[PDB]
Amino acid sequence: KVFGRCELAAAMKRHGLDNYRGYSLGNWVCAAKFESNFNTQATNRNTDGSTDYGILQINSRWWCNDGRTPGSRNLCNIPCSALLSSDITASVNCAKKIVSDGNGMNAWVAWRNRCKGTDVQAWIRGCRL
Amino acid sequence: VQLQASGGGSVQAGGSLRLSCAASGYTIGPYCMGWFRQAPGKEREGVAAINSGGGSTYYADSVKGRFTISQDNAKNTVYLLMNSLEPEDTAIYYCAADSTIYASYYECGHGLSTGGYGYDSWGQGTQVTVS
Repeated sequence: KVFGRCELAAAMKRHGLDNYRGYSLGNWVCAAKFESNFNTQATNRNTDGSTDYGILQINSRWWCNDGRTPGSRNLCNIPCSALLSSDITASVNCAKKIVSDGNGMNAWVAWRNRCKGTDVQAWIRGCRL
Repeated sequence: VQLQASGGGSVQAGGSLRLSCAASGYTIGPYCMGWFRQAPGKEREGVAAINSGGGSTYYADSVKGRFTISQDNAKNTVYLLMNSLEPEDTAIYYCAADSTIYASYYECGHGLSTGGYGYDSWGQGTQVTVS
């Protein structure tokens, strides 16, 4: 599913991302924009055989299991396919685990380079939240 | 974390040396383990890096073909085999690590040419001298 900006903002708010770990809602919307362009089915293959999945491009060697890299971690305890669902629950729950381990949103380089320090509130402007 | 390394020393040009490094204080990471070096009076520079997850390796052009970085991710250790050493390789070598568990795939080689950006942990430095 390709979410609309405000549609995604509303879904993320319903799932408790607004101000989660000190990050206002716009941070999450901006991160999703630059990671997946709001497409839940976004995937990207890496040189080590791992794959990044979903709206927040979560990596399979650490956060989820896709069985393609035996011995890898599955810190979010979920099949990577769950991160491609039109229902963003799995992506949100995993993002919460990632952002709360001590590195904040810097875990998403795209967020650090394209969102950090900007007027992130602009991403939820004009939205019915 | 706390990085401790061993090995190195003095050797004649054309010789070989093998550096070892162990990280202590991690529970999940590190995400990256690498080697940097600093010649007398110069700024520190990257040498090689490796992704703890996956084992992808990265090297500075100055050492490609002569140096090989390897690891034991289960024990949070990293190694640097240095063959065909030359006088210009003389410097203080540093073991380094990036503790951030990135969400999306992150190439550990990025910090090699960006002044060690991302590498938050550093060893004390081990001398390597090539005559």
